[PDB]
Amino acid sequence: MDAFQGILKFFLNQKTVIGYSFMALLTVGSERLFSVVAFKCPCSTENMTYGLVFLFAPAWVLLILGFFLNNRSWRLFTGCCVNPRKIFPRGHSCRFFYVLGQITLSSLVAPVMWLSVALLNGTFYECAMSGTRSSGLLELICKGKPKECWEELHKVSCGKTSMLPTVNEELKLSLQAQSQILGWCLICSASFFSLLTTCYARCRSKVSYLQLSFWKTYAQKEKEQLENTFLDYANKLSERNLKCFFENKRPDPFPMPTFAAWEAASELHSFHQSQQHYSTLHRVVDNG
Amino acid sequence: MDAFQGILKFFLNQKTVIGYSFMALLTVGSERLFSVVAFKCPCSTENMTYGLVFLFAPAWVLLILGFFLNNRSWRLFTGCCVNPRKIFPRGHSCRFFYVLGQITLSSLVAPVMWLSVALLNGTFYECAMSGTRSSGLLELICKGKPKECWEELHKVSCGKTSMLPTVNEELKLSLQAQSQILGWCLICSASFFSLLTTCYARCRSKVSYLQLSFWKTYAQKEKEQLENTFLDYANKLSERNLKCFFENKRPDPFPMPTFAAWEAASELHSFHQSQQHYSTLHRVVDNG
Amino acid sequence: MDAFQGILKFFLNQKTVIGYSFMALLTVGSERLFSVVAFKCPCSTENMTYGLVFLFAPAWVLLILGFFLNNRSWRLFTGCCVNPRKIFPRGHSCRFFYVLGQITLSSLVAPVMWLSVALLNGTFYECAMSGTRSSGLLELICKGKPKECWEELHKVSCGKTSMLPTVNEELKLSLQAQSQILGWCLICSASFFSLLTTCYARCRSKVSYLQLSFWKTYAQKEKEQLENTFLDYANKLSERNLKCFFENKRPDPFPMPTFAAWEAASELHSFHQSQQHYSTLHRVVDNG
Amino acid sequence: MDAFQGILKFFLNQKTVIGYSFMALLTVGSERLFSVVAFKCPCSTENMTYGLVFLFAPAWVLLILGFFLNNRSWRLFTGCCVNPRKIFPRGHSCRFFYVLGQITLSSLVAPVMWLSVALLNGTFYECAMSGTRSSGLLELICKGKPKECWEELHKVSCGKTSMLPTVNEELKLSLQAQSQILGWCLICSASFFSLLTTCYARCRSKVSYLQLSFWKTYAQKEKEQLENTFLDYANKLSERNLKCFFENKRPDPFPMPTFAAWEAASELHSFHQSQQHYSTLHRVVDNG
Repeated sequence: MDAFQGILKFFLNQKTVIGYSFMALLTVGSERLFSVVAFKCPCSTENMTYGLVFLFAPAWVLLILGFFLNNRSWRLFTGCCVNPRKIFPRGHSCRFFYVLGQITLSSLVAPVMWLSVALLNGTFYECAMSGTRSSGLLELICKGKPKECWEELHKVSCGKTSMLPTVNEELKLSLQAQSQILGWCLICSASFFSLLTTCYARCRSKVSYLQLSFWKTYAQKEKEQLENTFLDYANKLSERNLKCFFENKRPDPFPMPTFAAWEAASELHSFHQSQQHYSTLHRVVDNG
Repeated sequence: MDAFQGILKFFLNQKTVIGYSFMALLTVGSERLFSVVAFKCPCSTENMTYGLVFLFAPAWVLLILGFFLNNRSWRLFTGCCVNPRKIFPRGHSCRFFYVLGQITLSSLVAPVMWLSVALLNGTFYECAMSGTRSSGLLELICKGKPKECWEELHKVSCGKTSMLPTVNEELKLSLQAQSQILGWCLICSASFFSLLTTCYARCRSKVSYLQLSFWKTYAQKEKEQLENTFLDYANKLSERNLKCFFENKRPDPFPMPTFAAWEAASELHSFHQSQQHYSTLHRVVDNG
Repeated sequence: MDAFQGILKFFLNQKTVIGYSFMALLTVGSERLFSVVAFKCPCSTENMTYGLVFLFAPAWVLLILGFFLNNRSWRLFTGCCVNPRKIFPRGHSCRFFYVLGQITLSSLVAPVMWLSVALLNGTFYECAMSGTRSSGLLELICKGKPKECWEELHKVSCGKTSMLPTVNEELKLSLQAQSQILGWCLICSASFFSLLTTCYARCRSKVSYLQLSFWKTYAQKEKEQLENTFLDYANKLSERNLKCFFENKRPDPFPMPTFAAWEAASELHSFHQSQQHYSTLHRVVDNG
Repeated sequence: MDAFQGILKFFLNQKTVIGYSFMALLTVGSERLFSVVAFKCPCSTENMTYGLVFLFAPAWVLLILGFFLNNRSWRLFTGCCVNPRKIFPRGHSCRFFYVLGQITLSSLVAPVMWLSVALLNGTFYECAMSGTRSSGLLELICKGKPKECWEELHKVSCGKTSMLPTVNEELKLSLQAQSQILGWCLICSASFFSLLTTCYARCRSKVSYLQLSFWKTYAQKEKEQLENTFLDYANKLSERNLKCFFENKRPDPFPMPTFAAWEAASELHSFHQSQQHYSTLHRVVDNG
């Protein structure tokens, strides 16, 4: 009765680590569906373009999908060209780049998680590195191999190469291991950069830990109370407009906030410790 | 009791991304039914027409089906020839093309999702590119092949070609990889164009984010309250007409809105920030 | 309790697209039962008649079945020869052809859906095109074939033809692909004609979108209220007639509408915007 | 609770098309039991009689079974020889043939549905057409066959014929396809005749669509109210007769309708628009 409610406190408080763990399980299961069912490397001069598109084109699609599902990217830009100075204010002219950096860094998580699982399953790199045709990086792969390594390297994936197939089986192990080292150098350097920018944003905060915990509680249910006020004032307005249409009556006046009050409550909020307001709707009510 | 109600808030708020994800799962499962069960490429001079019809004719059918299921295409055109100046108003003469651009762009989503899954499963392009018979684009496919590649290329799908079947197996890999590169160039450029026009429509909006959130709440249940008023005034009218038919009585008068009020409430709505009305039914009640 | 009621709103509002999707699933499953279990092509001079009857005779039966199940075809014709001028009125003498065009076009949907699934499964066309015996259209099928293609083409379905069975297997692929191109040319041109006549009927309507939505709500439950009035006046009439038969009594009079009022309420309804009546029963009550 | 009641309206309104679809499913499943388990063609001079009895004798039995289960054939004939002029009235002397045509045409549906499924499964026609022994119709089957087709055709079903069994396998395909063409010519011409006589009976009706819908509602529950009056007056009569037998009492009189009133209420009903009566029991109560 209340024991199951006691463990739903544990699955709602740690909700930012279940969401990032369900994103990793979807990225792993989607890469194994592309490499098994759809990917089959040719053995042509189009090896470089074919393997480098299966690596970077699903990363470009996941980046654009992060801009659609980000709710604070639409709060920033909706109605921008009416007056752009409400997004570029006079006191804090560089807060627009701080907010825009947060949308960009938050939507760069699922692209990086794609590039790491695709490099730890080294089939896309093996196809792309075969057709390299470069002066450097070709002596490193073919070091103690016969002389037909510099011409027929791009056929090592499909088989069907006349250079003694115990040599072909160890050229597919030297390329499958170069990709898995790059897959760990990307996980290790993106985890360190992610902690270094989160720790810098908290160390440079204007409030301490206890006031920031109240600020997050207020902003969470200013959103819930705003959905119930919109849903209450729109039932009273639609009931008024329908009775005066069918009965041909003149309506009683309906008081709504003006246009200057709607646009002032939609600005960008920056904290000031002299007068502590926790939203921009809190600020226009207290100041008038 | 209320825990399952708490997660139906999560499956009703994100309803525009479950609908677009269920459309992609139906398009993938329908392309695998056509390519496995029905598609079998001939090896004739009709290769070009056969493969290019299985690509573009299910895209033409899905485009017409998007015009039928679009509710705002019927609100725009019903009763057009009575007076066309209610669709071409005097102040905003170019809003008719802005609305018509929204029906066209919204119904172009399922055609593009068909053309991408059909190109990532490269059977329709392999049949169509075989019978090309062009001066260009035929030297690119047959580069280091024997001289019977320029005459018997259209038989490479069915087998039964006398050009050493290790050469036929790598002409089917060079065409199956050219189609999968075009399948990713279409997903990447349609995702970028879809974000560029949505961001331009929000940046050029007349209202800010908070007033647009109230406008969407009002328009959603002006539709629910209109279905309950129509259902209430049609029960009272059918009860009146049936008692005066069987009993041979003369009826009491039933007040309804006139024809000039029905047609004025069906016009096209454009926001004005001087007098803020949230529908065209709100405007004819307040103005008279 | 009310959550399942909330999704039955979604399965009752979109009821005209579940009915047309269940008709397509029955037509596909019925064509696979005829082509697998019953159809087996002979190899005689009766190839043309045998395959062209399995194509067009189930389309003729589905057209006649659409006239039986159309409720508005019986409302138009019942009691026609009593006075034909109630179906050919004086003001609108061409509305009879507009209504008769709607019964004909609505019952032509299941014949066209039969002819498309039968042509996309190319067994009926392969049997019928084999026995063509025409000067044209026989050189197009036999282009680079031996000279026994002009005489023994009608045996290519059954096998047992002495023209090198790798040639017989590619004459069955050139005919199975000509039928699937015609199956897509019929789906594409019937979808475009279906949208062009629906859009012309809405653009030429006498009322706008909002008045047409009330008109459909009234006509739906004038039918429900008429079934409850007939069921109420027939219980009171059968109770009266049975008590005066067994007890040998004389009955009290039972007031019913006259014959001139029954026939005037059964005419064909055309909207007029000067006096807006939503049925022909609404018109004879208000006018007398 | 009421949702399942809402769909039983759909399975009771369309009750005349579920009954005709369950008759077709029983006729198909009964023909496959006769042709698989019981039918085995001899190869004698009795081929013509054996196959033509399995075709027409189950059609004769299904026709007689339609006269037993027709309730309006017993209402017409019961008590005929008491006075035949109540079935041959003076004003409408040709209504007796119109009613008798309705019993005959309604009971001719299951015979025609037997003859069509038996001809679409061409085993009964193949046995019967083999032993034809006619001057015509024997040159059409044996056109380009050896000379032992005119003498040993009746053995082609059982096998065991010395005319090169690739010729016997294509004489069994030319007869199995002649029967399936006749099976579609019977379905197509009986569907067209069934619509042509129903449309002529409705176009020549005395009442319009709305008065005919009330007439069908009254006749349906004059039958239900008559079963409850018979069941109520027979409980009161059997209680009276049993108390006066065991107690040796004299009974109180029980008023019943006379013999002239029982026979007048059992006549044949024809509508008159001058005095509109909806049954013959309605007419003898109002007229006396």
